[PDB]
Amino acid sequence: TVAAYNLTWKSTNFKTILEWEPKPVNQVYTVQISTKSGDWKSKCFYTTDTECDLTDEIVKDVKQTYLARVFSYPEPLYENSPEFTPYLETNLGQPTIQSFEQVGTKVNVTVEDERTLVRRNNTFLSLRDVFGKDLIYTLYYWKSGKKTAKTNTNEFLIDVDKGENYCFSVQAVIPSRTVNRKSTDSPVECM
Amino acid sequence: ANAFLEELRPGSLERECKEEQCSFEEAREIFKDAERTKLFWISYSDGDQCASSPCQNGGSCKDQLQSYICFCLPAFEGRNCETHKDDQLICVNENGGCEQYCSDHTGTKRSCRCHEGYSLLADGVSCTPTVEYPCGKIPILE
Amino acid sequence: IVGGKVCPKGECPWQVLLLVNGAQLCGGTLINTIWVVSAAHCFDKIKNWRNLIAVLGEHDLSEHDGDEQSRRVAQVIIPSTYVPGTTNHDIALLRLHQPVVLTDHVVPLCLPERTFSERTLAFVRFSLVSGWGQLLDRGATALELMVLNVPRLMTQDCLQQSRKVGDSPNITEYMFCAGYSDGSKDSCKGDSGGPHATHYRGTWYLTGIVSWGQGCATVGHFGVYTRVSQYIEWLQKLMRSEPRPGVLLRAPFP
Ligand SMILES: CC[C@@H](C)[C@@H](NS(=O)(=O)Cc1ccccc1)C(=O)N[C@@H](CCC(N)=O)C(=O)NCc1ccc(C(=N)N)cc1
Ligand SMILES: *[C@@H]1O[C@H](CO)[C@@H](O)[C@H](O)[C@H]1O
Ligand SMILES: *[C@@H]1O[C@@H](C)[C@@H](O)[C@@H](O)[C@@H]1O
Ligand SMILES: [Ca+2]
Ligand SMILES: [Ca+2]
Ligand SMILES: [Ca+2]
Ligand SMILES: [Ca+2]
Ligand SMILES: [Ca+2]
Ligand SMILES: [Ca+2]
Ligand SMILES: [Ca+2]
Ligand SMILES: [Ca+2]
Ligand SMILES: [Ca+2]
Repeated sequence: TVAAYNLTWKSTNFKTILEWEPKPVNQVYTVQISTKSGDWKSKCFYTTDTECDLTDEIVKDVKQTYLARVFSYPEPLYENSPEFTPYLETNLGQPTIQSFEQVGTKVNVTVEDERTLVRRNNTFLSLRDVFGKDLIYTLYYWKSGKKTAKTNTNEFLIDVDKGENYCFSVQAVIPSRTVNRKSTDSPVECM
Repeated sequence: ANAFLEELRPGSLERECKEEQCSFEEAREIFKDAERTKLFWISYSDGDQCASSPCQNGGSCKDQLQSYICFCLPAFEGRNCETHKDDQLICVNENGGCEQYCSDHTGTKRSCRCHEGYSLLADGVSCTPTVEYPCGKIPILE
Repeated sequence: IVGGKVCPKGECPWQVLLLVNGAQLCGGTLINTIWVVSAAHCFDKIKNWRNLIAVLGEHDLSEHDGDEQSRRVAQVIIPSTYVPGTTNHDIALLRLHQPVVLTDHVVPLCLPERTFSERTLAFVRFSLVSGWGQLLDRGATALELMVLNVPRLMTQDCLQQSRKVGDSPNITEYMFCAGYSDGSKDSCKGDSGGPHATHYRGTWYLTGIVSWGQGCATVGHFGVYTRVSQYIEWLQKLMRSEPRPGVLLRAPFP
């Protein structure tokens, strides 16, 4: 057997999946995840895949720092993964502008508060439910010159010249963050 | 798309990209500006990866740029919700839910057992003492 | 014990105190009214094999009370692979001359089945180590039973995280590491033979024995315990065997 390597975390909106190498040739794998002071919980028992969804475990407390190790079979050979703190590292999905209504000389651009994988009381919590104040959306629009705008909620109330038309784009951003502070730009929409 | 003579008409994102499929050029003609064209074309040309309907067992696919995300039903998990959280009654998975000893079995379901001094209750998972001082228990705390 | 706390009287009921010639020697773990599991190196220099005493229900080496029960050690069984002065196979099964009485202050620790211990218990982050050993490195022993919760590590991490020394002993498949590497908490010399008890779903099991280590709570070092799961069969087979003449008995292993 060959111990796994290059273990990488793939997470977006808390949908977290640990990946690794190489392409299993006579060896099966078993993953274990835990918190610095927790017990080790196994996952993806004897899988032949080089991936493992750990979403259900990490969403139990997105503020914890989980470590993971991949066990290799033909104590067994294993390789530890990088530490993973969901809340501080999960990638923010691509935003989607829900709409925008005009009211005279101002526009109300609304950001769709997408849902996350974090389960809470039989439902999926939204990005706002989780990050609360840590989350802001920035607007990059233009008169169909660049313009920006930031909001602490899921809406933008902006001034626009009557007659002229505008196109819009937004981004999810967790200012405090150091890693993955922004999501990719949402699809462009014009009134 | 480009029908005959329609190009004589100014550009409209609606008639051109919403109401029909618009190439990069048609889009570049509506937006004019390079960056504006590229910011639009990234999402416009990415293609909805949820088309394959990858999410299984009644999951829900949420499209992303060159990827998707599956939101599963309680009893499932895995990139595409292919994992049956009910099909994992083996001993290495949480000791098979057994209180003390677990014994896997080919095909069938695992069986639980207990240490000397204990017995298995009718739930087939728990153990209770059959002596006054079973091993592992702290009297002044029981 | 280093960096631990006192075990409230009665909350460490399987802890055993081993005395040789009335003098303190090592710790132990009672697993049934007749047998005690301890460390093998505790007998490297025993002369009077007829003077080994095992006390249960102990707590405060300074005050006697009726929870105390004494028994002559009738037999000390060490694996035939253990080598005095060394570290591998640091284990010993002791037969008491007379069975001890089970009370609220005297109860055995469960000897788990091999697989259950390797597959489950070994994955319980924390376990309890205790004894009347040194409270400090090269320090003086304790008067009241001390207890400490220590995290377990897989040998690979133990090595990777331990800084190599002048040809120290190998960490074999018959031992495992637990504790911290910052110099805050660990078991110690005088604790040798004491239990490394693991709590799991309402019951405590024997998973290790205080064996060896680089000093006590040395920065960049862990405590090493005998991996008991590796001896379950050895122990049960022996506990079913008939008593041997002398006290010391070297039984083959595997
Ligand atoms: C490479 C040298 C080790 C083998 C040696 N390291 S040491 O630093 O010399 C120990 C030490 C520490 C403090 C004062 C005196 C000695 C060692 O550990 N030797 C064995 C006996 C070998 C025998 N068969 O005679 C020993 O002393 N075991 C008791 C014990 C139990 C628990 C711990 C702990 N939790 N850390 C540490 C030690
Ligand atoms: C559906 O489309 C996605 C695109 O990435 C692909 O990964 C799936 O395999 C397919 O079923
Ligand atoms: C999408 O979300 C998943 C979890 C299920 O609730 C589906 O019914 C829904 O369409
Ligand atoms: Ca057209
Ligand atoms: Ca056209
Ligand atoms: Ca048309
Ligand atoms: Ca239309
Ligand atoms: Ca053109
Ligand atoms: Ca055109
Ligand atoms: Ca054209
Ligand atoms: Ca897409
Ligand atoms: Ca006393």
